[PDB]
Amino acid sequence: TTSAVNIYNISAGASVDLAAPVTTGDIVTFFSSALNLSNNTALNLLSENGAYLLHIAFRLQENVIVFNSRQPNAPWLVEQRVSNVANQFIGSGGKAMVTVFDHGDKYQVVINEKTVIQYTKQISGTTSSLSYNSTSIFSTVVEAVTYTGLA
Amino acid sequence: TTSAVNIYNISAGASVDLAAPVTTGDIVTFFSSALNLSAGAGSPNNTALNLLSENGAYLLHIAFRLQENVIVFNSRQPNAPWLVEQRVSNVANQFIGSGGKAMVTVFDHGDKYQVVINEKTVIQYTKQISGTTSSLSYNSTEGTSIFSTVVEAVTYTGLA
Ligand SMILES: CC(=O)N[C@@H]1[C@@H](O)[C@H](O[C@@H]2O[C@H](CO)[C@H](O)[C@H](O[C@H]3O[C@H](CO)[C@H](O)[C@H](O)[C@H]3NC(C)=O)[C@H]2O[C@@H]2O[C@@H](C)[C@@H](O)[C@@H](O)[C@@H]2O)[C@@H](CO)O[C@@H]1O
Ligand SMILES: CC(=O)N[C@@H]1[C@@H](O)[C@H](O[C@@H]2O[C@H](CO)[C@H](O)[C@H](O[C@H]3O[C@H](CO)[C@H](O)[C@H](O)[C@H]3NC(C)=O)[C@H]2O[C@@H]2O[C@@H](C)[C@@H](O)[C@@H](O)[C@@H]2O)[C@@H](CO)O[C@@H]1O
Repeated sequence: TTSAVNIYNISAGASVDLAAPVTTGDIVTFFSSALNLSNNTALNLLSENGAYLLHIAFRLQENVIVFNSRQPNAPWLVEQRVSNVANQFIGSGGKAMVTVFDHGDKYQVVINEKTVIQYTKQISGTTSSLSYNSTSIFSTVVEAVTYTGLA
Repeated sequence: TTSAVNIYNISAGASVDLAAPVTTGDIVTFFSSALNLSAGAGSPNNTALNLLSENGAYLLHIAFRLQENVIVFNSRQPNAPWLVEQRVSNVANQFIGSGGKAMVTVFDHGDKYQVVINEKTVIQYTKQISGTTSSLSYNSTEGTSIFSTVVEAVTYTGLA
């Protein structure tokens, strides 16, 4: 078994195409060197045809994290919400880590050490690009590390 | 499937006991916020990162030796001789692109440990001792380290 590590720098308002796609069994971690909780910010996993397989939106004024999916050029699907943004980052200390495990029929999302949701997929497929949309809750550049070739 | 993420801060000359053990299919990554490749006075001493079993066996010992200009990979049972070394020459070449920081990732593939420095696979190490990793340690020979004085370790477990 030969696995791979790839590292990407993603600016706010930018996208990257992955050198190795993320599929069942694989992991993506996003690292932020800041945490500004004092504004809506999103991290996205996208398929090769531009579907949003997983959209994670942090909304500080509404005080929720929204999880959703959508096909390209079509309406958003059914939202899942987790309340109280700040309580999901307890113990952070000015930095943060967001990890997504692809478990096949679900995505597991972990903020630092805490599992926040087991999201049942509304669209299936392989992740081939990542994007970061925002004055952000995270640093202007976030680093993404993928671990692929695991299964 | 419920996987887990755990984060540890390891000072030079210290060790941690893991809350979730690392076994086949799992990952450990070490992060350093410095990389000291200097040659003269202030050059680093030999520095190692270790994966240990519950009885203190060294399942994987990774020794960075700047003056000898090798990375040594080995194992050993508690209080016994070291087993057969595997060596990779030219330390600085394994960190090209780093820019003052470094990531070291170990995948446990069951029969082998795969070791990756940043994005580059440096060895597929055939295990000489098998078992579960239950603690990590960081040794700089009580002197100057090649890495930052605190190294962060992240484990990903419950994968398979
Ligand atoms: C209670 C309820 O059902 N509210 C619904 C809103 O939550 C919903 O808002 C949209 O939600 C999407 C996830 O389900 C997604 O977060 C939308 O924003 C993203 O996508 C936009 C394109 O559609 C655009 O690219 C945004 O920039 C991006 N957001 C980020 C942070 O990347 C979100 O729609 C946006 O935000 C809301 C808050 C509102 O201002 C919209 O005008 C804006 O487009 C809407 C569905 O549109 O339905 C319910 O109201
Ligand atoms: C060419 C050849 O075969 N050289 C061999 C040396 O490489 C070997 O040195 C030991 O190698 C070990 C891995 O195979 C390991 O790195 C030893 O150092 C670690 O373990 C020590 C206890 O045995 C002690 O705890 C050290 O602090 C620790 N080092 C680190 C950085 O964690 C290493 O032995 C040490 O270093 C060598 C270079 C020498 O000074 C030894 O006196 C010293 O203990 C030796 C012994 O197996 O055999 C060949 O010479």
